[PDB]
Amino acid sequence: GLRHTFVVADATLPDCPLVYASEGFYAMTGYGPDEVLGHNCRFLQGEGTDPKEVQKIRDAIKKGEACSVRLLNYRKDGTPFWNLLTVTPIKTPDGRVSKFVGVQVDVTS
Ligand SMILES: *[C@@]12=NC3=[C]C([C])=C([C])[C]=C3N([C][C]([O])[C]([O])[C]([O])[C]OP([O])([O])=O)C1=NC(=O)[N]C2=O
Repeated sequence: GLRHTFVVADATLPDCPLVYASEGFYAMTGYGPDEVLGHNCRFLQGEGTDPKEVQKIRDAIKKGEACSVRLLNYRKDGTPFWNLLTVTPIKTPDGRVSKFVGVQVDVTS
C-alpha cells in the first residue's frame, strides 16, 4: 500500500507526549527516539505551518474527536515536507480518552 508513518501519543498526560513511533516516522522526519519520545508532536512545525490548521488539531484533541489536516512539517535538517495528518481518539470503555494515534503521509508528491 501507500507509504505512511504511525505514532501514538499518551492522552492521560496533559500535553499528549508521543510514546511510540513507527520506524518510518523516524526515517521520514530525520529524528531519533531519544529526540522524539516524551515530546508533543509540535516539534515538527515551522515558519510555514498554517496556524489555522494547527488549531483544528488542538480543538479536536481537546474535544476528543478525530481530525484530518494538511500541515507543513520540517525535517531535522530543516528541509520541509507536506504532511497529511489523521488523528484518532482511543477511548476506554468509560468514554474517557486514553491514547491518540497519528498516521502521517508525506504527500509532497
Ligand atoms: C503530528 N502528529 C500528531 C500525532 C498525534 C497522535 C497527535 C495527538 C498530534 C499530532 N500532531 C499535533 C501536535 O501534537 C499538537 O497537537 C498540535 O501542534 C496542536 O497543538 P498546539 O499546542 O501546537 O496548538 C502533529 N503535528 C505535526 O505537525 N506533525 C505530526 O505528525
